[PDB]
Amino acid sequence: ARVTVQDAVEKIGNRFDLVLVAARRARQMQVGGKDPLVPEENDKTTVIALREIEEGLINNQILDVRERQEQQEQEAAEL
Amino acid sequence: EFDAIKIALASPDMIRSWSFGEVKKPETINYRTFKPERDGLFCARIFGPVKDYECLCGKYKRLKHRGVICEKCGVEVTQTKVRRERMGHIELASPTAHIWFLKSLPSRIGLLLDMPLRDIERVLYFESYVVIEGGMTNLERQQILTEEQYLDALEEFGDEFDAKMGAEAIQALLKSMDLEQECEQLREELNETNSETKRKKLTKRIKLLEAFVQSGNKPEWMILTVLPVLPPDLLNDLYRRVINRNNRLKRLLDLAAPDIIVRNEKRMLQEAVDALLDNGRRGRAITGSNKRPLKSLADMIKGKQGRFRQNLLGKRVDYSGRSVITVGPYLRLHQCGLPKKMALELFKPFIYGKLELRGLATTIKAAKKMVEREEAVVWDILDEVIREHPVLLNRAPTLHRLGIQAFEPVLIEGKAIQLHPLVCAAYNADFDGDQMAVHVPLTLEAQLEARALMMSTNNILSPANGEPIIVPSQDVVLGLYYMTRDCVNAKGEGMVLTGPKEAERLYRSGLASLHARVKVRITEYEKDANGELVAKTSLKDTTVGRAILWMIVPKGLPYSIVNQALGKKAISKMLNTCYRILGLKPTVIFADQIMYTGFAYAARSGASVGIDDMVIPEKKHEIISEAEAEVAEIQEQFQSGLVTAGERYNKVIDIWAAANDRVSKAMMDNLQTETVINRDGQEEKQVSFNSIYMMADSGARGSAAQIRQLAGMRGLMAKPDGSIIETPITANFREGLNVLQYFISTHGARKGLADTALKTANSGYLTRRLVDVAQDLVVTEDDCGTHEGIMMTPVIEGGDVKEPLRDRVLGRVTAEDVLKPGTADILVPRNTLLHEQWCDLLEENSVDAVKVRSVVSCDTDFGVCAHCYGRDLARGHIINKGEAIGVIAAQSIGEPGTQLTMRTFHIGGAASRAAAESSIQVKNKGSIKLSNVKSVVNSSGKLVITSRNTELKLIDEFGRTKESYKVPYGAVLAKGDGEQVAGGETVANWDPHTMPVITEVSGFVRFTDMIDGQTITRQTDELTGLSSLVVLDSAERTAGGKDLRPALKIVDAQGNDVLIPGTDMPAQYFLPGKAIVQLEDGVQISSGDTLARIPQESGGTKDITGGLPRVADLFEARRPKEPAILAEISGIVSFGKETKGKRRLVITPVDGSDPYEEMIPKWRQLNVFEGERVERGDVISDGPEAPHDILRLRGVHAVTRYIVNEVQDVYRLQGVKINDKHIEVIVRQMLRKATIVNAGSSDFLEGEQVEYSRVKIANRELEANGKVGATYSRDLLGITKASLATESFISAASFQETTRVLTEAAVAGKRDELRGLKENVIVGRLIPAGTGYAYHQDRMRRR
Amino acid sequence: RSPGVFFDSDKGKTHSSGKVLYNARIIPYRGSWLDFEFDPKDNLFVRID
Amino acid sequence: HARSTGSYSLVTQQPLGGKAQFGGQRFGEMEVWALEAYGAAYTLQEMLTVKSDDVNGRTKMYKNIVDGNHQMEPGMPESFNVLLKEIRSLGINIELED
RNA sequence: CACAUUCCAACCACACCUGGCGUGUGGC
DNA sequence: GCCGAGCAGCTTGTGAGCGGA
DNA sequence: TCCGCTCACAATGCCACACGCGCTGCTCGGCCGTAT
Ligand SMILES: [Mg+2]
Ligand SMILES: [Zn+2]
Ligand SMILES: [Zn+2]
Repeated sequence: ARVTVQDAVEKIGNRFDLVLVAARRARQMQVGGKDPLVPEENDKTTVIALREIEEGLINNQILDVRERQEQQEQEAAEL
Repeated sequence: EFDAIKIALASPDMIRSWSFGEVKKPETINYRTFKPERDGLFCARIFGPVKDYECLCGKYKRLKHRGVICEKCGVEVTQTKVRRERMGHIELASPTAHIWFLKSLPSRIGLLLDMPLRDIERVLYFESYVVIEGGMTNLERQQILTEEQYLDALEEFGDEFDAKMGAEAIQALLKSMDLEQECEQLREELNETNSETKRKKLTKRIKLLEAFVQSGNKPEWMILTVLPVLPPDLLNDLYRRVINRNNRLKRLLDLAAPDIIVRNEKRMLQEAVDALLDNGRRGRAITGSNKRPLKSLADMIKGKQGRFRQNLLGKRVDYSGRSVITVGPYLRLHQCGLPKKMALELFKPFIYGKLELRGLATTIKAAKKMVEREEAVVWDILDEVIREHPVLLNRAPTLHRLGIQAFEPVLIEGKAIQLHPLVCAAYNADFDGDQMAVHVPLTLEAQLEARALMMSTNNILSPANGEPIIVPSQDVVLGLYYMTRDCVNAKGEGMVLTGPKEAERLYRSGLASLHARVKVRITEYEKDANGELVAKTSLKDTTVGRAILWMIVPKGLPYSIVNQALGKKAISKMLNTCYRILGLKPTVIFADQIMYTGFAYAARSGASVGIDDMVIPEKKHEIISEAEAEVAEIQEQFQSGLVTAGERYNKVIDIWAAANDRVSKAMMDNLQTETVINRDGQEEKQVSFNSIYMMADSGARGSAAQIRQLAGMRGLMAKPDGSIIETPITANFREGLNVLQYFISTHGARKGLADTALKTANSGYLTRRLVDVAQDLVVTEDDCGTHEGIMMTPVIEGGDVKEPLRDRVLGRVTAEDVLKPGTADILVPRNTLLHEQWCDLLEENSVDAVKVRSVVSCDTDFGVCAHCYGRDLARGHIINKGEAIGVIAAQSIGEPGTQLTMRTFHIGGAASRAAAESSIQVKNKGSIKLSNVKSVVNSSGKLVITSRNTELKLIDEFGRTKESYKVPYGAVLAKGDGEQVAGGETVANWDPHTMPVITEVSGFVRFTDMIDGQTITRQTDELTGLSSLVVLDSAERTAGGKDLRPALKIVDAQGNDVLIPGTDMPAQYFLPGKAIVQLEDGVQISSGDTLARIPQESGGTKDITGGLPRVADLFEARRPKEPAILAEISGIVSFGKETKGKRRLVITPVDGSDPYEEMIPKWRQLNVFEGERVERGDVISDGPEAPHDILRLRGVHAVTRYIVNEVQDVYRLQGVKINDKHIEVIVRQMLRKATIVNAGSSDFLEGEQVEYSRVKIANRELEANGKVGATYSRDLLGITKASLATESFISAASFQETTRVLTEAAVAGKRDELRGLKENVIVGRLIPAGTGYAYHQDRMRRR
Repeated sequence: RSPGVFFDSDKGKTHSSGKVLYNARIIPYRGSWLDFEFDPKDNLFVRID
Repeated sequence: HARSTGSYSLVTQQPLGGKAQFGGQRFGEMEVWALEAYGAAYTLQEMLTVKSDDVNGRTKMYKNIVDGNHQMEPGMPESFNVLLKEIRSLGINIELED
């Protein structure tokens, strides 16, 4: 149950890229099957995405470097 | 995945090779058989197999024979979807060009090959076909002939003279036409010709042909060398008839038929292709059955039946519920209620997925059975699936952004949708039976978006104004007003407490009353300079209700905000301060708790109005008797023969108005008083405790006029003519209204009801227009990086302060750095965002005007930058890039149109219009500034004004102007320049009945260049006696006096020509036609006094400013009836030949000849004389103006300033607050097109209305060079025309005039970047405005 | 409208002339209408259906 | 009146109205403009084509939803291809880009 | 010799009819 | 002369005249 | 001979009617349905 996201607007430049990176994170988490890093409350993926965006441990650049390193390590394991 | 679309002619060979397979067989379908018709209309090699991975014959269905066709079928085993996407060709018999290229206004075939429309038609149609390959003949290579001349020339030229007809004729003509030579010839002819009509025709022709020869087009490419066939899923029988005619030709042409037979055959095939192109534009009206024609690629693509307009923009959507609303007061603000059945039905696949994810239901059938059975176990699944899945509430009429909002649903009973009370005011949805809809995002991205942007908590500031749209409604504010309204004597009078919890205990225990002044202890938190809150304890002396309310407000706000009566304005400003100081996060919960406490205490209050709750004034009957006695005395005076009907009518009207005002004031005074209570004394009269006063004064639901009509007399009612009847309603609602009283009441009320209905039915059209005119822009660039702007000042025109500075500038970035009155002070530097503290600094610095940014000053092409737009108006920060500010602007403009009365009585000159009362009066004291200073001390020591554009402003005790007043044309002012005169008195005067000719210097005057009986007559005055000479006009004069223009030569005391100080030219006062001369020649004319009262009309009034059609015309920029004409060129004005139907006039400046000619109707007078060398752009005829001349003669900032001022005047007359950014961007979109006035070294000429940003980016390349770029001139036009003149054809095609605009678009041949919004809705692509915009940029980084 | 004759006046700023025009309309119970109308000029004109 | 997923008209592959049957609610142009005033490019695309236009998209979307895949298919409409081809077959080149 | 299109133990394939709408003509 | 189908009995703007000196 | 001025559409725009989406007999115009 998320009621206020004003601090998220304070964190990211605007709401467009905010909801874009939130959608990418939710796609990589829910239909991606990966693991989160924030304690949940038996909820959906949207509100935990908003929570981990509000904290600051996940953003555009962090998602970019994470997916890049994942692709690199997958290519390395592929040999 | 698409870039800007474009539409033109290109590569018919690739158009051919794009599809495969022939359909020459004229037979429709071999329905009797079931083998693949290799050439039939419903073939396979053109489209595909009948079904997916199945042959057409039905003899093979597996995936083993796939790879080779059958023995005699030819079906390649594949998917059937390609049938909906693959095409072929109808085998042709004669290459046709077009028929739809003829009625395009003008034709698109003749106007490209120097041939008239009728000639091209009679070539393609059997009237007179063209001769080609003449031979030794003396005919031109591209000259058309007729049948008779082709026959008589066939004798002198037997076989060398030939001719073709229709399709192949036009094919050979366009093939043998080398347009580049024709284009060069046309350009040379244009450079040689000198005319107007031929010039315009030839420049349109040369532009239309240059745009074709520059693009990848060709003349022969216009010929439909190959005609593709339409798949069966989508005209079918039409091209069946076409191929039937083709087969008839091939069976009647391959036999070497005579030329006439093959001519008829190819012309019939041409007519068939013309049928294919259009059914009605060719000249034939086919029918399908019982006089029912069929279509040709379209019938009417407009309205609610077309494709590109209706079904690709508006249609039905599934997963949408619709129900009624009801007040849910217990639910939180962010959430809303939802019925059990609605949530169960609108989420059946969500329930299916949640059940299949677990072991409750594996297969889909069992899951559906369990869901439809509605077991008690599935309820937890439905509860979990809606725990964090918000939905969208939608009101049926959506005018602004908040028409659709996001809410977290909670499951409840009843088929009604519970709604939060604090949001219905934003929805404009009362609970009288309003039905609303609910939608589901259905997508993870869509769910995240709805939770992020359209969330209820994320939308509290109105998109129009920064004020909170979540303002409390009547119930909560009434409860709070009752709670904080302190009395004089109650339980616990003057006791002492130590905490608000003690007050709550005392109240809920029944020991002390609710409202009673007591000493309590409050621990408040003052906001530190940083993000901290310093705590301080203080013993306040306030009522118990305020201490109760203190438990709800957060620690940030001080105690002084709650120490009031808490009216509607008070609680709204309290919420505003809470949002401004504490941000957005705690404001939501604060408002929720405020509503909770308001409801609770309004319930515990017991507010109710009864019969004895509206006291009737005792002196009301006395006042009414005195008023009726006075009007009876006035009527007897009129009947005695002392006054006329008009003045006695006005007297009765004002007497009744004064009596109504007095009785209403008496009632209002009697309401508050008489509530005397004993608080340890005898008499302690205070604010009344009456219920109706608590409901009215609190501003909750009742207003002053309503309670006035309820308690006191109703007032004055009028007929639809607006004339107030002489019989006022002398009763009130508490008493019984007489029959005639209620009759007049409903007579006046039905008009208002019908006006409201018609206006709420009409506002949708204007809203749609305002949406479509300014929807093609999005905020793309961050900062355009410019220096231009507009000068903003507090609106002081007329009254003291109509609109202050702060509210007009807060919300943007100053274009130029604001300079404090102290020199070299940059406390507000360039490119700075504004805040409440910032505007506070601007006000304390006594800043008069500020150069603020604007959307027009943003030089970014195809879009506006966020840095020069302003704030968000919904989030308290700088606006970002991407959002469609144009759409929100159109919404915020068209939303409050529901408060615009069309025309009830507002005409502008309702009370009176006279220029005798033009004496200027003022209130404040300070400096006096004068613009257009022409003030001369006359021989009588007074000060006379010798100008019209002179305006008198009052600079205050700090430096700012507060009052502005216009002086009439040649007025008299007792004051002067810089005279520190007090306020409260009139110091001017003027004559409305005429226009004096007051002088500036002394001396004599004589009838120089005058004569009686030729241009002047002999008339005497019937009031004084002296003869009043009448200078004739162009109407009542003969031929011998047409060449004479009399005047008055001002001379000195001796009688010689005056020597004007400053110049060397004498100044005589010219007397135009129809003039009155009273002070005749040879008299001592005192300086600064009326001499010749030239007549002029002073009773014209047609103002409709207080009406919606006024705003409609302002947005359309339509020409008014009598436009206020302006002077095109400066200098002197010379009158020449007249009576050419009307009067004519010439103007010539000092730095040029007189190429400007104008005409003036004889019923419109002039403003200035001939001897006045006036400046261009000055007023000539008083009245309504036209924005075209304003823009083209005063600049860009002046016209938009006038437009914004007028629309703000209208909206403040209707009591509507609207920020100026929306009207700014609208007026900016209005003049998106401009015209060239000097070709220069560019590639275009002055006869081409080129878009402003396009001609600007054309200058971007010439900026590096020394060649002059262009000479643009902005010319605003109708928003309907500006929308039709859109660079994008996709947005234009679906717009109105679908037939015209579709023709003009699909025959243009141009490129459109679809850098807008409507095209994306057409194709269905993601709009480049919201979350997709950056996404688009996300796919624009690499490529 | 009761079958008979009526007299209408085009008042206001109609026809962009500032002059009220006058037209008499005759309408039967069932049949062909009739109108005698004025103009900015002093020429009276007739209209049928 | 609420409708999850039902029949479609014969001439139009779009949902029907009427409370007496299994019908949805009409999406008028005013709410189009209201939604365009906000962001919600994805949400608008869903409301327009995935929910009403793409006959294979809504089925594929339902299939993705019932197995937990809460991801939309872009699914460029077939009718867009139909109109593009009619424009090309009109004798006017479909000068699309990107 | 050659293409090859097969008479098809649990069970995936054999699921649904319908509304209000539309055509043409005329009007400014 | 033989078969198949339609028809009946029942407000903003512009191109093109039309005067208009 | 170009320039005002206005009318017939062209088409925002809706509206009205005839009817058809599931009448039948008559009268004028064009008729050869697997290695068809
Ligand atoms: Mg209502
Ligand atoms: Zn086969
Ligand atoms: Zn800018």
